[PDB]
Amino acid sequence: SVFLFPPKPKDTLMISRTPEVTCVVVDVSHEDPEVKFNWYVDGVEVHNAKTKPREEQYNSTYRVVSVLTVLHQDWLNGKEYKCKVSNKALPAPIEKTISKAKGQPREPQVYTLPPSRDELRFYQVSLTCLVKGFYPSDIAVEWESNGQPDIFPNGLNYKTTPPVLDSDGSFFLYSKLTVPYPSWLMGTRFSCSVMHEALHNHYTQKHLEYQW
Amino acid sequence: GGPSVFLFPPKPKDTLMISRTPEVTCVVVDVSHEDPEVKFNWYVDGVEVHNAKTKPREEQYNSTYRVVSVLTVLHQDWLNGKEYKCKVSNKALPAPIEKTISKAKGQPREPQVYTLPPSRDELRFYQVSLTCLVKGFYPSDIAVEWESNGQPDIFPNGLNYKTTPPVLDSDGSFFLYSKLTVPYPSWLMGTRFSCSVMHEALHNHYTQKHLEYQW
Ligand SMILES: *[C@@H]1O[C@H](CO[C@@H]2O[C@@H](C)[C@@H](O)[C@@H](O)[C@@H]2O)[C@@H](O[C@@H]2O[C@H](CO)[C@@H](O[C@@H]3O[C@H](CO[C@H]4O[C@H](CO)[C@@H](O)[C@H](O)[C@@H]4O[C@@H]4O[C@H](CO)[C@@H](O)[C@H](O)[C@H]4NC(C)=O)[C@@H](O)[C@H](O[C@H]4O[C@H](CO)[C@@H](O)[C@H](O)[C@@H]4O)[C@@H]3O)[C@H](O)[C@H]2NC(C)=O)[C@H](O)[C@H]1NC(C)=O
Repeated sequence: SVFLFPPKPKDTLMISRTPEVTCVVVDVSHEDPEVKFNWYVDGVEVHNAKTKPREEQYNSTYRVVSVLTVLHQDWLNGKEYKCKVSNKALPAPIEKTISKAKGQPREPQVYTLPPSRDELRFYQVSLTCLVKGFYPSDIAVEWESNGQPDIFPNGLNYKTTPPVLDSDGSFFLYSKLTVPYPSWLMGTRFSCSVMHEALHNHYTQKHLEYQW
Repeated sequence: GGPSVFLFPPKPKDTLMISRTPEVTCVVVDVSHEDPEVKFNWYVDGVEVHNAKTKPREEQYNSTYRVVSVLTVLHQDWLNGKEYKCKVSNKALPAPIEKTISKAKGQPREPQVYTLPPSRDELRFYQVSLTCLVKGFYPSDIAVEWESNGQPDIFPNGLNYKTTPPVLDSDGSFFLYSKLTVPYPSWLMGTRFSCSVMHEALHNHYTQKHLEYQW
């Protein structure tokens, strides 16, 4: 069986990062550990990929991974990436194809919402980031603060929901940042950072802070 | 070749409302035209039961059948954590397949339900977002709905809302958001919108928080 994976959204949107398609091969036997990979971008073969050391599994199978570095603009422009796997236990090679989702890109709207009055009873309060109206669903969301590091030594404690298909064919998600009520009253500025293909510089940022 | 079994839990709203009929569903896939017969045996805490109902086998677009057996469960039985076991027999299986499902173990935790008005920056648009935060509940089985006192000429097809799936939070509990999209005029109009949350750990398995424009 073959599994072909897309690049990480944040990798395709930042020039400094390295996006890559990942072609995983499973059900590899001990008698047949040979695996060959052929990569094709829009049908044209490319030879920049790199195979990884075969991973022995606890169920007596191997896991063979082949990575291909892609150009950010190639993936965003919708070029197809095809992985071709050859093995003796396979009558013929397996070809999987992956590409970015089709459809006109749509720009996310980012809204920050303070905690409810009813939540201030608790020591931990919830800072909310609403990201709606974007397409495709590939997106990256993070939180930041201008707080000094001992205030958040282990970083910020936030979770983000997966994209949800909205009633108009676009996607939305929420990201929840949990902070102590004192650091909220302290006036610290917290920032929801959203990275998406349709944004200017693939990046936008919305802030949230208390006012005494 | 070989069939595969998948055992699914009841729907959260069905187990939390006494008026509803919750049921465990045992699905069998990759059943071929040859040997389409499938036998089911059900066991609640090991005790065999004969209350199940098999449904007519669905011919699939890949030349396989899909044979479904449903078992009605008692609201109290499921919430108390009884195990439901499905045993599938078919001439294509060297031996039967046994799948077991039950409610998640662990002390149930009560959700906190918070309603959030739209961001000031969203009022540019005719459609605005009313948010319901549901956090700190366990297990993840939950149902969320919205309601309003709005008139039908503004909402002829009902309310337009979507809810995220539960997300595991950093403390082992779950949280989700539910988004209700309404026209900005009906928000300014003073219409009252209500977030309804149904979970085993709530009083009467139900709670409701309101949201309306503040002057
Ligand atoms: C021939 O075609 C069959 C059905 O037709 C296909 O259906 C889908 C899958 C598309 O491919 C269509 O294009 C096509 O027509 C195939 O049957 C499917 O087999 C696969 C396994 O190969 C099953 O995958 C399993 O899916 C579980 C989820 O199942 C729920 O959600 C599905 C949506 O993805 C939905 O289709 C299912 O019907 C089911 O829906 C729930 O039903 C219950 C009761 O009926 C309801 O109470 C719920 O509300 C429903 N919920 C939803 C959301 O609809 C997974 O849970 C399961 O996971 C298991 O394995 C993974 C990894 O292996 C583990 O991570 C995990 O822990 C767990 O162990 C698995 O992914 C799929 O469900 C089957 N579909 C149906 C409809 O039965 C045949 O495989 C195919 N044969 C071939 C190609 O040879």
